[PDB]
Amino acid sequence: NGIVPDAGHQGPDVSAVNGGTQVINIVTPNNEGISHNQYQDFNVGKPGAVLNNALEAGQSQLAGHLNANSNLNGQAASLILNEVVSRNPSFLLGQQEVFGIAAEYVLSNPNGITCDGCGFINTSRSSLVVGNPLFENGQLKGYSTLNNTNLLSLGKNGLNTTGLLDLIAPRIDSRGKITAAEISAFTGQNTFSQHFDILSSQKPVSALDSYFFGSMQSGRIRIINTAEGSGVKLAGHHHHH
Amino acid sequence: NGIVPDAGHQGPDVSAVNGGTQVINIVTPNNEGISHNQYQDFNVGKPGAVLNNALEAGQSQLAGHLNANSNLNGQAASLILNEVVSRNPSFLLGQQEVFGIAAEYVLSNPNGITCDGCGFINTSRSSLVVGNPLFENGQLKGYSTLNNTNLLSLGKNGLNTTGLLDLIAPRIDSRGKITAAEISAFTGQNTFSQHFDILSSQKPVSALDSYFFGSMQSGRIRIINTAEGSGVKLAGHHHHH
Repeated sequence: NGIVPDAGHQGPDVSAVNGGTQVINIVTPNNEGISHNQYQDFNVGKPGAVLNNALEAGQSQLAGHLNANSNLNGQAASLILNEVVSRNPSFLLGQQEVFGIAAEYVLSNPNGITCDGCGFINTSRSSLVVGNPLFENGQLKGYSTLNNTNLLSLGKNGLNTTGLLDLIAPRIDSRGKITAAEISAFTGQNTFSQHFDILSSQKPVSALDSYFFGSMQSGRIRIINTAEGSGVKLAGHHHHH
Repeated sequence: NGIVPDAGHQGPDVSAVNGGTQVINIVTPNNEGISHNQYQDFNVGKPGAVLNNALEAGQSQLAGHLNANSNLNGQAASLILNEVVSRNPSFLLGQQEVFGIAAEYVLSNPNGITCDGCGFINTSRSSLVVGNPLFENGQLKGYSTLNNTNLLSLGKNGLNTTGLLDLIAPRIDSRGKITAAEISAFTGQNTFSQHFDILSSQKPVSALDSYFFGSMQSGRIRIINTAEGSGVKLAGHHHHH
């Protein structure tokens, strides 16, 4: 049970199929088109996980044949926002697939996210946010990495997608191959709009250097570290003191 | 004599001061505001080099007190374009300073450029182009890295500027600290506008991977490798076969 939904009204239904692949019947999208799913734990194992955004039965790459998601009510999600609300970090050790209608994907976990052999299938854009979503008056206003020093770690088995990729965290430590249509890595302690415009930045109490080793295969790479006194280190497979 | 001007009408006057610092009295700017300087050799040693864009005498950081550049005729250059027209590559082992009116700076050398401890003082933007400028009807139309596999190398002593920085080459191999207001690295075999818009791209005969080791300290980093079958490698201090 790597994925454990919150017991409240934004907790989706989660089950597993043979091999261990988890299937998430995401919650009904709201008027903004956002399926806002809340979790006590969000972790993906080697067998992967499927987010069911399908209006009709069909074939999932990771799970096989699947039924439509009856939570949808005729309208698929535009954005699938997965928010870890507890203090548990997330480990993504396999692929995640949006089954059905392609959508944007966000995973927010201010406690940390580790990817190692992860990836995103049938997503137009996938964003990993070591931070929290910001809501005001019931609407998604953006995201915050303020007052946070936790890591977005990417391990030696890398991260693959053919959609856009955002890596949003106080700091990043990447050691593998990242493939995406475009890679945007925005680091430091920031507030963001829902589009990942940087709206404000804090000076951190201590340095927030990000480290990249491995490779990047993409059409465009953009890296912005807003933290004063910090930078982007391109090191080898180890970074010793 | 690291810097040797072309004998023709776009060859500037070059001399040296005590310590070996070279001083270039750049050619009169044309109607586009471009001082287009052509060289048989362009190399900067540890003592550095000064591009004289001054309308009045004053104090250069690298060379001391200097006279105004009498080639200017009351109008300073907006862009100082330094074009190596021979087959000799360029080695930049010290700082380059635009003395006088701040300007944009370009060095084009399709044979290769190596920076090691180089930097750019009093430049709003500095661009290192392992390629050629393109002229049509007497005007600067842009730049080309087509049909070229030469390197832009940045050594362990790095490259520093407080202005914008463009690194434009078939491939880049960087091993030091790059500091700039923004870093834009556009690699592959491309044509560019005068603003470094990518206008076209070729598929190279063989892979053109770029390698970065060291660090980047900047407000924004953008990397675009247009070469199919190639990528951006973040390796350690060596990249062994």
